[PDB]
Amino acid sequence: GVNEVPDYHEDIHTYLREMEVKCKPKVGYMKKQPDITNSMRAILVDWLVEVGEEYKLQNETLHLAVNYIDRFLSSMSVLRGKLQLVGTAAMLLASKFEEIYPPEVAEFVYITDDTYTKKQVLRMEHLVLKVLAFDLAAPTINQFLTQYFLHQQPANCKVESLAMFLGELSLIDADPYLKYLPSVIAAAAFHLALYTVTGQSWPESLVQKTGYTLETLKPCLLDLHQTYLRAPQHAQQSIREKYKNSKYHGVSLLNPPETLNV
Amino acid sequence: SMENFQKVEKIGEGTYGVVYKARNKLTGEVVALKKIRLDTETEGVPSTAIREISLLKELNHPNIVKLLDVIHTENKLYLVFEFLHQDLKKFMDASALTGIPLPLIKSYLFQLLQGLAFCHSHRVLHRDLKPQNLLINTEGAIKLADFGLARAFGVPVRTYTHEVVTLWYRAPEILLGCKYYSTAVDIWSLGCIFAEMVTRRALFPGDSEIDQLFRIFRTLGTPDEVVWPGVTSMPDYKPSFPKWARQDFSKVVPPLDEDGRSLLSQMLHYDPNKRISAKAALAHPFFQDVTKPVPHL
Ligand SMILES: Nc1cc(I)ccn1
Ligand SMILES: Nc1cc(I)ccn1
Ligand SMILES: Nc1cc(I)ccn1
Repeated sequence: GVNEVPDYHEDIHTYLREMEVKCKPKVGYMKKQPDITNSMRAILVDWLVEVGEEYKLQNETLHLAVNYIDRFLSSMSVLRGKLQLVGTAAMLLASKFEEIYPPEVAEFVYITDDTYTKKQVLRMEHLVLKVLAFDLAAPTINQFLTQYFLHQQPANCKVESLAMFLGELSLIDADPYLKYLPSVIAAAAFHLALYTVTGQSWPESLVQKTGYTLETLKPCLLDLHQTYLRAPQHAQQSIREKYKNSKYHGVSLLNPPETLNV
Repeated sequence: SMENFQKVEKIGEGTYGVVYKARNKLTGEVVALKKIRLDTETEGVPSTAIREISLLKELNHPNIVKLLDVIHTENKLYLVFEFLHQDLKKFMDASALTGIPLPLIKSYLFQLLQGLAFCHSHRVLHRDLKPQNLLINTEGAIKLADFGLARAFGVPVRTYTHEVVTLWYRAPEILLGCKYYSTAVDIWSLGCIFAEMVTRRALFPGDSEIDQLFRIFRTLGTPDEVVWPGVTSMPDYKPSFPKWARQDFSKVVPPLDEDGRSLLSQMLHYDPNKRISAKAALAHPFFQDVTKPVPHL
C-alpha cells in the first residue's frame, strides 16, 4: 500500500541510483591522506557502531555518518588526532538529519571522553556542512536493502537481519568497499543473506529492477563472502556483537556458507 | 558577504529564522533572505535548517521555491530565495469579497500537484502544506515553500515524527495516531487546500484533535471497516464516535463542478492506500482544460 509508495518506487529507485553516484567518496582517498589509514578508519566506524547502540540510533544514521566522513576525507587532509572530531561531527549531523530525537551536542562531547571541547564539535559541524555543501541526503546501503526486501515472498526476518548485518560489515573496511556503490553492496548483501538462510538466489524481479545480474555482482560478492568468512577474526567486532541480540535474530551467530554456485 | 544585499522590509517568520525581502545591489534581483541564527556555543546548526537546505538543493522544479544560495558566517546563515509576491493565505484573504476565478483555482491546484509529485518522486515528504507555505507571483505561478518540516523518506516508510502538519491540514491517519504515514498525508493537505481555494474558508477548522476528527467525520461520513479497513483497530479510534452520514459535495463545495468534486473526494479518501497520488491526480479530467491565468493583484 501507500507505505511502499507504488506510484513512486520506480522513480525513487532511479533517482537514488543517480544520487549515489553523486555522493560517492573518492575510491583512492586514503592513499592521499598522509596521516590517516584504512586501519584508523575501521576503528572510527567501529566506534560509531557502539555510539549508535548506546544512543539507540537508527542504523540509517550510522550509514549516513560514514558517507559524510568518507566524502569529507575525500576533500580535506586530516591529522590522526582530529579523525575522531570529524567522526563525531558527522554522527551529529546524521542524527540531526535522520533521527526523530537526536542526542544533544553535549552527549556527542561526552562520548569522545572530552578529547574535544563542545566548541570544537560545533565548529567541525559547520566545516563539515561547508565541505559537503549541505548535500546530506545520501543514498545508503539500507535505502536499497529495504526496497529489495519488498521483492521477497514471503518476508523473512532472518534474511532481512543478515543482509543488514553484512551491509554494516562493509562500512568498516574502505578497502575494498569504497570501490562498490551502495546499491551494489546492498544487492550483494541481500543475495548472500538470501542464499545463506533460504538457499534461493538473487531473484529475476530484482534483476529487472536493478539491471544487476549475479555476473555483475560477482566481484563484490567475493569480497563480502571473504569478509563474512573472516568476520570472527576481524580486529573490529562491535557489529558482530550488535547482531548477536534477539533484536536482530542473532544472525551474526549463523555459520556462513563455505562456497557459492559460480 | 551580505554586502551586496540591501534589506527592503520584514516579511515574516517561518517555522524557524526570520524572513526579509532584499535587493541584490549589483544585479537588481529581488530576493527573500532567511536569517537563521547559529547556536555556536550550544546546539550548532538547527536540524530544521539542515533538512530544508539539503532537500531544497536537490529539489529543482518550477513549482518548488528556488533556493539560490546559502551565505555562511561564523554566527549566521542566510538562505537566499527567489522572491515571490505573496502567499496563498494572503491571496485568499484579499479575495474574500471578489472570490478567486475557477480557472485560477484549477491552475494553482494543477501546479501544486506538479510540485508535490516531484517531491514524492524524489523521496521527500513536505508535511506542512498550508496556504501560508504556498507562494504566488504576478505571472500565475504557485510554488511549495517552507521545507523546514520536510523529510527524506525511504521505501518502505518508517516511523517519523508524529507532531507534524498544522492541525487543520492534518490527515486522519496522523490524528488517529497511526505508526506509519506516507505521501498520502500531503495529498490530504492539498485536498483541504483545494476546498479552501474554492470557499476561501478552511474545510476542517478544528479547536483540538478530537474536534478535528469530528469535523472530518461530520462532512465525509464517519468511516467504518467498509470505507477504511483497519480504521476501528486504529490507536486512537474510539468505538463511541457519533455515526454521521457523508455530506454531499453539492453542500460542501457548491461552486465546484462534477469533475472538481470527484477529484476532491479522491483527495480526501480516508484510507491512505486509496487516497489518490499527486501523479494520478495530474491525469484527472478536472485538468483537461487547465490554463495558466494571471491573478488579480
Ligand atoms: N546584513 C544584511 C542582512 C540583511 I536580512 C540584508 C542585507 N544585509
Ligand atoms: N515571499 C517569499 C518568501 C520566501 I521563504 C521565498 C520567496 N518569497
Ligand atoms: N464539531 C462538532 C460537531 C458536532 I454535530 C458534534 C461535535 N463536534
